[PDB]
Amino acid sequence: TTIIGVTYKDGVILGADSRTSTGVYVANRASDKITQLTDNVYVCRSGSAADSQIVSDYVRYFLHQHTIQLGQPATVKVAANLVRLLAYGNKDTLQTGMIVGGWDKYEGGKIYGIPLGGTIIEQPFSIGGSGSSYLYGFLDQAWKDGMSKDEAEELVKKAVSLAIARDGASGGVVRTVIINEEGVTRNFYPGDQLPLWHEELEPQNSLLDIWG
Amino acid sequence: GYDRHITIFSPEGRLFQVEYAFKAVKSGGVTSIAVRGKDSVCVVTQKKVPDKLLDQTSVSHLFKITKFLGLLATGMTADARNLVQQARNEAAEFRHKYGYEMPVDALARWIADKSQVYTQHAYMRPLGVVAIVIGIDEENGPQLFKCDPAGHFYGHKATSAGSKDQEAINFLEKKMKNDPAFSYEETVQTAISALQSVLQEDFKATEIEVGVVQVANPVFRSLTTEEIDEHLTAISER
Amino acid sequence: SRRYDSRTTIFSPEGRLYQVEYAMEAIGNAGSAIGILAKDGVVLIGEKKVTSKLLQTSTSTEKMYKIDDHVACAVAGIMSDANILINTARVQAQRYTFSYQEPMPVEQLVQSLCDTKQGYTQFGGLRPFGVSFLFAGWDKNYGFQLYMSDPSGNYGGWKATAIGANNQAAQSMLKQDYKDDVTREDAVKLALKVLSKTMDSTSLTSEKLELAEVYLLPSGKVKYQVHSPESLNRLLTESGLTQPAAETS
Amino acid sequence: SQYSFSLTTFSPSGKLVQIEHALTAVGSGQTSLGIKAANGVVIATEKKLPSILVDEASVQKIQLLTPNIGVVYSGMGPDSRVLVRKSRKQAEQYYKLYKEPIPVTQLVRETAAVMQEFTQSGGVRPFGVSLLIAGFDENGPQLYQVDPSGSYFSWKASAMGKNVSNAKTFLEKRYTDDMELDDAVHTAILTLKEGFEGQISGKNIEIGIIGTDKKFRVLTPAEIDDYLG
Amino acid sequence: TTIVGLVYQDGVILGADTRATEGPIVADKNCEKIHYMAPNIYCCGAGTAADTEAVTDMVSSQLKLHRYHTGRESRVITALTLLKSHLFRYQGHVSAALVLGGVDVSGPHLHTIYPHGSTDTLPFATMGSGSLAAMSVFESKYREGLTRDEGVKIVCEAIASGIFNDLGSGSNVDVCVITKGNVEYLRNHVQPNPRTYTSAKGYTFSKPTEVLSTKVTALA
Amino acid sequence: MECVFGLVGNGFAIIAADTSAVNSILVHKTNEDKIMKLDSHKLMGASGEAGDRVQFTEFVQKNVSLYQFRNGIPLTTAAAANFTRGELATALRKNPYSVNIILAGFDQDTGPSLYFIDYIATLHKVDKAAFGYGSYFALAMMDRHYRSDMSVDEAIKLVDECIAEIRTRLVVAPPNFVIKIVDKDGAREFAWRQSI
Amino acid sequence: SIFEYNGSATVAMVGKNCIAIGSDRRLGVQLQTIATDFQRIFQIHDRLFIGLSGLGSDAQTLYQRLVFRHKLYQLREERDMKPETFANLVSAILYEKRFGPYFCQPVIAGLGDDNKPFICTMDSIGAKELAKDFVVAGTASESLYGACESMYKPDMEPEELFETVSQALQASVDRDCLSGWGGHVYIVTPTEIKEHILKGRMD
Amino acid sequence: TGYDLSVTTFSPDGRVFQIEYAAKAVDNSGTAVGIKCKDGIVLGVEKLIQSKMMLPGSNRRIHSVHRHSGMAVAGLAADGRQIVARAKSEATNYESVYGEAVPVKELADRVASYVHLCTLYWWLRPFGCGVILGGYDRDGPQLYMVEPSGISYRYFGAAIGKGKQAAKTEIEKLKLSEMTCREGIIEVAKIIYKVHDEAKDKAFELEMSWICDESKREHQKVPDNLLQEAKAAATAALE
Repeated sequence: TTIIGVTYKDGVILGADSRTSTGVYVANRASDKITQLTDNVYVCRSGSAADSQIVSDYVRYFLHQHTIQLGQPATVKVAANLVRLLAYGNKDTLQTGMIVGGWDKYEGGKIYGIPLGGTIIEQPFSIGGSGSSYLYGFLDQAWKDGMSKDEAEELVKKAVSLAIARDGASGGVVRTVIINEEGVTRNFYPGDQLPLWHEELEPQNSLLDIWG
Repeated sequence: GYDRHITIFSPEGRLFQVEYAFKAVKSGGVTSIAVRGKDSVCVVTQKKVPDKLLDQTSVSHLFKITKFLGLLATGMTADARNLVQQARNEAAEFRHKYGYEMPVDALARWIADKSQVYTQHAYMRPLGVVAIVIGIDEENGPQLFKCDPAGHFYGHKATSAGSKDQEAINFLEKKMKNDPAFSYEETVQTAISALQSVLQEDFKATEIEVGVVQVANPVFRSLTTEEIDEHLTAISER
Repeated sequence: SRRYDSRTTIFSPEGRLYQVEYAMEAIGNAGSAIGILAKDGVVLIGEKKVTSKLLQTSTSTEKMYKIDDHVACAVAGIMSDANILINTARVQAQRYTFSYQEPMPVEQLVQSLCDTKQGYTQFGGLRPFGVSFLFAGWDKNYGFQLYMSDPSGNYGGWKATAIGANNQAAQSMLKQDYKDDVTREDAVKLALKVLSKTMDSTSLTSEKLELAEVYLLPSGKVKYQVHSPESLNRLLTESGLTQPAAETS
Repeated sequence: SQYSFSLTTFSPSGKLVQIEHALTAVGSGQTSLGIKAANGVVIATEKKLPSILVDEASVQKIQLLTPNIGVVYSGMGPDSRVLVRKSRKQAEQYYKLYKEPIPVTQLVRETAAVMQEFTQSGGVRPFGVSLLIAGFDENGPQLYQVDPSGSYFSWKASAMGKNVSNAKTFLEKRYTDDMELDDAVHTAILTLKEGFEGQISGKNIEIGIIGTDKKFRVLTPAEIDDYLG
Repeated sequence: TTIVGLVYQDGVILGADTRATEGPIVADKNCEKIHYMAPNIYCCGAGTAADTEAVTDMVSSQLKLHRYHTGRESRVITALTLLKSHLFRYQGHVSAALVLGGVDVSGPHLHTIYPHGSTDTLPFATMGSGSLAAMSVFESKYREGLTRDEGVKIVCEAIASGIFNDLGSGSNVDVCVITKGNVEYLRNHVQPNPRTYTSAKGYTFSKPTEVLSTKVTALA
Repeated sequence: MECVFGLVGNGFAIIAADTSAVNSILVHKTNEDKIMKLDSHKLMGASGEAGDRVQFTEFVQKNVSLYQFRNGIPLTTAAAANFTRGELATALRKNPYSVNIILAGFDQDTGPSLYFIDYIATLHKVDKAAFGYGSYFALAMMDRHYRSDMSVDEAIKLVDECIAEIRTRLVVAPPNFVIKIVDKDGAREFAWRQSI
Repeated sequence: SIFEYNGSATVAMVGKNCIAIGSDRRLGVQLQTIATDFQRIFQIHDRLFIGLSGLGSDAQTLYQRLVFRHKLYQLREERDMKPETFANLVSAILYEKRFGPYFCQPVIAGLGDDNKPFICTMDSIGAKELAKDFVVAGTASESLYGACESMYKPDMEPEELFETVSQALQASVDRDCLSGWGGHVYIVTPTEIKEHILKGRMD
Repeated sequence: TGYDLSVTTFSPDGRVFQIEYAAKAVDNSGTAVGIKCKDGIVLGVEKLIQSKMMLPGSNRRIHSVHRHSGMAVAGLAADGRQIVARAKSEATNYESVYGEAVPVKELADRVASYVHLCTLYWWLRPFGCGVILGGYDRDGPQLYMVEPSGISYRYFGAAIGKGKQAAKTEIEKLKLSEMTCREGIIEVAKIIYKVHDEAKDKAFELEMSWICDESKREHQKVPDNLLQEAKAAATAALE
């Protein structure tokens, strides 16, 4: 698994990898690891599938209640703190690591990384899932604060594809979710659209097209 | 005996406390009406501030139970807020537990069932609030419903609540004898007009509040005072 | 909230509980039923109070219920509460047969039910059950037994007793006519006679009656059985013929 | 929360007064009736609404609890909903435990016990409703009645609500065994017409019928009008 | 076991074999592995049987009660969410795992539910021991917009692959076709491996089978 | 560790048991009588953890006595055995007692009976029973010489033989056994088998 | 394990309009043979029998508890419970203890409806195995499966059914050391119930 | 006539008399004024000295609820403390769960819901106190007032107790949109002094708390110097 969140001038561009595995078998190739909490806040689910899914459901429920009570678009900070309410409340049972991103008139686009165990860390970007480790070195020399929706999109695609190419637990299509003042924009990048990194070849239908 | 004081059957079979709750609704001076159209549902009531001090935006009887459900509460304001909190808790719980938006008829039925409880348990005074629920059912089209302190939810094509029940009903069914199919603008203007014909006075589009739904825009919405004023002008010139 | 409390469980200045006495009155207003403890069995007969002609009557019983393979009861009073009490009584009998693996002796079943009733009679502030039971059954301990339960939660064994409407007249005729060694047929005849003589209407109608008898089959098996309407017709005709067969002189 | 003081005590005459008030309260409810043909059952009630503006289609008085069973109420509407909900719950518990439909008699007994509960428990009033539960099952057609006292009976035909006595006598004189289901439907419609002030129409009354071995179905106005035509 | 789910152009097709085993011995040659939940929802159960029938039956009853309460036809998301809420709170101890399918106001639906409450939404799903044998066929032959006959062909091929290639599942193939209105269920659509021997002359029980006592009852 | 065994004659049901109470290696006592009297017409030999044996046996005797006085008619042997089994089986999954029980009794209308009740709460109406390491020798010898119509002389001879073998062949051979008989007259002590 | 603490062998097999249910006859601590006349088959009503293989104590408890529920059903409904319904009841009351299970492997067999046989055995937590040719449970599971698979026929008169179930049970129990010491076979027909006790190897 | 004896009993007029008796208890208490200035909120309370030996500062009636808001209670003070405690509880609980300071509007809504709930129960005495919240949110200053019946609305000025009518009339004669909280101090002091009537009641001590921008949006007492000069000005304003 891989989940990355990038903050650009206007908002967030949360990301994912799409591969729920049960051992060495790939039970699902197009899992959706980014879920909605409100129209402006999304969480990158990672870790245990059941635990992350239900924490997403419960946060969405509490956050519906909250946004009706206030009659007002719920903020990112509150979404992250609600995710922590359950991540920390259930340290024993929930083996989940998540990244929460969104947009507000109050504070703009913010990313809150709730790692395993239940801390909240506002960050310029976050990395999670088992595929994170292949990225620390790359991101540290890549992150430039204040990017556009474009450069941030390319960087998220590069990060998730580099993690995909090298990690057993991460693969499939790259999914990204651009959250902004105008609203969420969900994308889908199969392997064919992603670049080709060290010692990888261009996909070809059949060897009969080259011979050997 | 005690039956005048608590919700137990009177010697002739009436529950007097529920009746007194109805009287409490008709108290308070306010009256409200709703008109279900072909394409929309409009719900309208009158609000009035006696003081310069009281902020006018803090007083209103339209409540957004859900982005796609509304509710107009007639009765005691505190009870109206209690019932509103209960319904908001139910709507969110229904969507959570069952995975889809709660339909209007379900909200009305749940409110009515909750109200029935006060009517059977002796030491729980029935809520003195008649609540009108509007929403556009995803499959049944526009909906309108009315729940009373007794607990008799029934679905109404058009209805009234408050101190002027009968006058509003008579005007509405006079204007609706033909079983019409009201356009949006026609629906909302019929509601406003039936309020006018009950108050016997004009109103500056400020002492009135309107809430509407539309199939083209299911969100329960409260009209801008300028839209209310445009509807007033349209009523004037015909 | 205090002022709304009737204080059901409380002693009157006379030293007696009012609600239970009102319960006995409610029994007195209910349909009559009597029991005959015969040598070879026990017979319960009951009066169906509601006798509109549109009633179906295809249901086997309205006042007598089976509580176990060896015990049955005839109910008088508020049948609504009697349903609950019979449900409990069946449950208690099965609880004994589970714990000990054998039929629950009748006297114990009666006593457990009466202990249920006395609870409402003594604490909690709920109205007592307005019911009264006649129990018929058989044990290895004592053989055929007949018991009567007051809504006070009190009970006693009776060779022949009656409950419900017009109780005391039937009681008196049972005093005058019941004898030891009354067999199956004699018990049935005596019950029919005493009831009809206690009924407002002679030449009774099978649709307005119920007769049940807990006897012992030749092979030591307690067989409870409630007579079908045609069997009631046969007995009614035989009794309406035998009554003049004695009154002729 | 003591609320443990029976508000339905025994009057000095032995009568349970509050239950009697409940029986009157149903006595002032809209009429309903039911007949059992030799090969099916029929229940109907009057559904006259205070105004045309009330959408009659948004609520039904005849409701089916299990595909075999349906009920009609007279008296307070809100209480009938409580009882229908609880009876449906019990039917589904029975089906969970035994994978069979609950027999009509058992459902009636359980609903009656629910009725009785409120006539002994403290802090509550008995239900101002009486039910006609029509069902057809493995041992023939059945029509059961339930009243706020919690007692239940099996009727060949019955009625309750406004205009009980006239409908009752009408049924008693006009009922007969071997009546077919359609004859019963016509008879029920006629009985409603007897006391029904105004003129009957498919949008004024409600009818439900169980055929032979089939499911309880509530007639739609499009076809009730055909029956009454 | 081998259970399968495919969403074709009009609706969702479910499939399953009919072998049930208890260790290395087949207890039941013809098991009913596709279950009814609602007029438009069926589910193939894999994992611990007792748990699968218990949970599917409980959800079926809840869904029927909700159908009465709201009147309108139940939808699949409701079944999915009820199954999630039940399975999770038992933390996977109840080891029921299902493929769930139906057709609703929103159109065909197909989900896989795992004992911990993790769910997926998929165009093709497989579970049970032969899940790999089936997913071979799906990853080779699935495509969008299969017609009902092609879709049923593919599901039958997948189940046959999961019969012949995996020992846990065998016997006969069953299928449930869930279109908009009608659910065409097949009790034993494909019986691909008949009994190979006749046994010729039946064998005789030489030992007369001595018996000591015989109580006999004249049942009515 | 305890040894217990039973035997049903023509009109009597004998129960014998070792009378040694121990801790680890010390016979704190050799007069520990373990066969209880539930009634005038019942015996209940028990084997198992001494504390559990005593507590469970006393509990069952309490319930038997409560039934007797309340109704006026004593529990029949089969009902006493079934009640014991029910209580033991219910405790099995909640706070198990580690007692094995052999219940004998006489009822005028049924005759002598001997019930097998295991600490797992399996109940069976056995002709002959035995618990503990002496069970093997007791059962084999009874099978070898048992008949269905034994005079109390023959039954006691058989029990003496079983005791002698149990002493001779076990390593934990207890020296002292008590023999109790139930007949029409009532549960009783027959004889004490002093060895030391 | 705990299932073979006592050891049992129970079989059920379907004839034309008759049903036959068989069983072993011995109680044992593990290998001690306390009693050669144990009962694993219980009649609940004419045309319905339950065999309860597995732990003996769990078996007795479930039998007594089932009698409680069945009698109370007869008093409340006035009909003897139909086989499939009884199997569902047993499944429910076994699954209630999903996490505390009874160690029984019940076999349920009985005629009903229009004189139509019914057989099913269940997991220890109620997973039913509604079958139509035959059902087998106990420690001799595999041996019974082989014996019945090799000895069954589709539609069998009562006498053929008796002989076949008897031979299957005996030949399958002779290959098991925790079971034997006789046999106890019922042939249930819509007009007659024959309860046979068989001569077995007492070793 | 028997109907005025419980909170779960509508009188045939469809009104609950117990709530009105509670509200009367407030009407008998003492004035409490709140004002929504351009740059904050000023709360002021006429506090009556029961005996001259009380210590100036005794039984303070203006309480904080959380960092950015505070209350003034009129009516039965013992109930005012319970409501203040509940407001504190709600503020901190929301802060905990959502990680954000409670919107004063939400705080007032929760407090009002609590007050209303304390009437639905047959076994509770309805609170006999009315309160005023004046938090200074991220949505700006905003003054609320909760009535012993559970109703509440957002005001620009408020008053409760003996001096209801005079206080309201005087407030209306003020251009709240133009006065800074420094001007609000003077205005509220002057109003409280006008509305007091020495000819009827004993002396009193003005107690005022500003939730303004000088107070860094944090509810605090008015500084002693400004309060005393406002007292002197208000005294001078009586002639």
